[PDB]
Amino acid sequence: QHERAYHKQSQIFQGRFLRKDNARCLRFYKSIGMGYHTPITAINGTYIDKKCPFTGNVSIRGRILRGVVHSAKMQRSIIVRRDYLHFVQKYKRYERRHKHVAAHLSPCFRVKEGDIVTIGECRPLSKTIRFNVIKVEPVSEARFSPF
Amino acid sequence: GGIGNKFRISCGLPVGAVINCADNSGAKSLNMIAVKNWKGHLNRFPKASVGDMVLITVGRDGKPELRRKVTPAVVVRQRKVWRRKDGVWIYFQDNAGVIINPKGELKGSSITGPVAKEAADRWPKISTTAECVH
Amino acid sequence: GITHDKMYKRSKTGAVQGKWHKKRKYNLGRQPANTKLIVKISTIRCRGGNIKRRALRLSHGSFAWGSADISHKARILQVVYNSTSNELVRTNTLVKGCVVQIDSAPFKSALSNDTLDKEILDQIRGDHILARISSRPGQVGTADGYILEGPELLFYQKKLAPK
Amino acid sequence: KSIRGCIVGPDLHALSVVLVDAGDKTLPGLTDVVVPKRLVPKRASKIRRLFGLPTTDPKDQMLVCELIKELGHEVTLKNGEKKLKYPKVQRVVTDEK
RNA sequence: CAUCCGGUCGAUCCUGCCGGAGCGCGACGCUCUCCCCAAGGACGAAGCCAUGCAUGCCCGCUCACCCGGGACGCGGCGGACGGCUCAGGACAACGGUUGCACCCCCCGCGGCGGUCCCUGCUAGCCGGACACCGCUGGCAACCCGGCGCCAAGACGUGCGCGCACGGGCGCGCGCCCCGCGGGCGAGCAGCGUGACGCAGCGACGGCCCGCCCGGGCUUCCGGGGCAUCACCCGGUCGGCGCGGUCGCGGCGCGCCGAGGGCCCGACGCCUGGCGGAGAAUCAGGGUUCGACUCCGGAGAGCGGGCCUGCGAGACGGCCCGCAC
RNA sequence: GACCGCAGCAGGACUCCGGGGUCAGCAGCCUCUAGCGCGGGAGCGAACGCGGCUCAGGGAAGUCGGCAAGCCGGCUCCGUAACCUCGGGAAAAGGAGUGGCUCUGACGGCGCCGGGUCAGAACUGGAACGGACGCGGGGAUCCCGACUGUUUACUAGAAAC
Repeated sequence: QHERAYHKQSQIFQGRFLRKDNARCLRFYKSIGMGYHTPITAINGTYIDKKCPFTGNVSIRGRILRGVVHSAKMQRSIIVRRDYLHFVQKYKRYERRHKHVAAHLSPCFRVKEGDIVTIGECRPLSKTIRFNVIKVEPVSEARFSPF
Repeated sequence: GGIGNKFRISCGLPVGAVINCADNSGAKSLNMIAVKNWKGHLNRFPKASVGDMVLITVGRDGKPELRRKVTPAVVVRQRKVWRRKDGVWIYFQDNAGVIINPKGELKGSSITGPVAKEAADRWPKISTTAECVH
Repeated sequence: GITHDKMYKRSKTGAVQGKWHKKRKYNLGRQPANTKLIVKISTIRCRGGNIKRRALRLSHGSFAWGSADISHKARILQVVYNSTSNELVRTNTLVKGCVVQIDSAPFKSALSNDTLDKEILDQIRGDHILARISSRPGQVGTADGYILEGPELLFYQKKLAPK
Repeated sequence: KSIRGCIVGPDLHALSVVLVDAGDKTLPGLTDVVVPKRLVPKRASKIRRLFGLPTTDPKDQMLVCELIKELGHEVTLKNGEKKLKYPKVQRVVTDEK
């Protein structure tokens, strides 16, 4: 046991695994609002996550935005690249512009770089992470896309 | 400009001593060029005690105007222990001095740290300006 | 002058931020009251004038056994496994999530009882029922906890194992 | 602020002292003189206690008065019109109370 | 609110600037017959300041003088708003747009109001006591020492519904999800039941909840120049556990990873940088200025630290270093 | 230990073998084995000398000149400029720690047995730790010679060769 501390989902009481082998609930699969279906990977998954969008104690309140995954190299977190056009007024022309949003990728969905994801606003969960991934729309094996 | 007949006290600061500034005049360190009222003897470096007017030069530490000139100063603190005739043997942590004209006016408005009674009795302006006489 | 402002920190790019205002009282932090365990609850006036209780030294707490539904005050004998700092274990500081040995005497009667598991009934005889504190004594002024039950116990027994 | 020390010294130019037990000789200014108290109790529970109402219902009119007319009336020559200088009785139960 | 004209030549046609010509906003000169309105120590001196004045009001309690007026005192409420300036600050402020299921709030307004035992309590009703003041004072000043008298809606106690009751602590939905609520786009609230703690406030009983206003953070977009700044950061980027806070979060601390940002210009440097609503000029598209009038920010010589507070890291509060 | 220098002269003489502890060390310091008590002894504790110590306050004012002495030094981690033939400079300059205990971690062969190094933490001791020992003071320039080398045995080690 190399983990300094045990990890327990807060919603389920520890004396449920010990006995009552017959029934009860040992995992809390809360369903997110805004017409997004809690995935079965969360329903049957073994992950804990305090900041998981579905099982964990987090609420998706505020806006919901979509972006491509610039990076998946932190622990259960991704950076979503947002590509948009900003219109400069004097020149009747737009500028391609980019902003990077840090989001929490819960272990339920699987994300590889280059995939569309939906990120929903959450209570600040880190210095930079104020958004939690709700959905992943996987793209092909391999441009500027405004989502 | 010294007021009174001082009793002799042990002189701990010979020529070459770099005494610290005790005033806000702008000098940080003062080098002792020479001692006033000194008829020396052969080979004896001129030596000075607390309350004794000395001629000093200000080193590269000091403000530019103060530098490059022989200026009058009084030693207000000495590390060497000295015996007042009352029998007290007193010494201060550092050797420090105040830039003053021979008349008695001081270049800097403020004096820092304790100042010896010997300086303050001999020079009245020293007594008024200094926070503590010890 | 302890503060929880983000102005003092760097930007996400590592760029030094510039300071626009002086320290504010609303953005204030307080010296941590590591709660020593004896082998006094201070009152502090917070924002809004609300008074939060800070336990500095607290002897016992309302520990509980949920599966057997028996919950009694018990004495905190000793602190084991802080999980953040080993220094806190040997100074017997009280934080939430702090495993602790409560005296088995209030729960001694249940030893006669049976069917409430078997491992937890063995602890009743020893005088050492393991229990994690559930309340932040610095903020809530109380050290009420819960006896470790089931796998959490097995993990915290393996951690505490004599090796 | 600068405050003098608890231990007494030659420096103090003034000291203060409370005579407790004393010698037989009466002090020329202290033991002989007896200062009249300027005022009297106004709290009713104290006023009932002063007249020993507990020793022997709301007293109401047991209250005493300086009886010395009214303050600020000497120039008006209202000295003959002597109001009862009753200290106002406070803590007294009333029927309104 | 679509306009040109003078100047290189010996002449000419150009390019191209120079100069005029218009309109503001300030200085200077000279000159102003009267009235109406109106700006007015901002401009690399947020330099320094003599003096005067800018926050009082109130009567809960009233045995000096004067009458119903009380002075002084204690107590309350306010002094955090206002007035002032633009130094600092360039993913900051500021604007438009979100959220707080992560929150604090005086007043006022509307609800609601049960307060454990047990010892000792007085509940027609409790103490003892401080200031003013009486006396007796030191001190250059500033500042205040003792000893006694004695009030509060002040102070400390305090009886009072074991559906007693603050905080916090347990156990209390799921069978793939979503299709009802006290409710919600959202498993949120409330309660039951365990145990803890005795939180309120009661000496002219009122906690508490709401709404308001005012916060605190927060989401997205917009948010100066300089490459004679090309790589940058190292709580920096994430995880996890605690602590702290009104709460959230590297906010702090351990621990564990190795991220995070960038030629769509990161980072560094610089500014005679407060931002917006706006102002000037003015076919159109624009250019320039954003001191100041309203709004938001910031600051009270320069840094720190606090106390009182419902709210201030307050400076016509305090403490300390610095500079004068 | 008898050679060769006047001699049974702190002069000069080529090898072989080479334990322990502290240590990076065949260094310094102390020792096991082995050897062994040196042109004599006693007394005294003057000046002066020679070999060493320590010194208040100042800090090269001494002197032809910092001569001589002192300062610095081991290790570990940071932190290092001008210049430059890009190799250096550089141990630049400048800091901080260091003991004794009590324990943790890592690193192998693989029933089980090494290794002595590396970290990290308590806790302690007049405010102490390379505790003796060993063991750069540093920097800014000018001249000359590029350097490493060689040199007047017995007054010149240099810029000379």
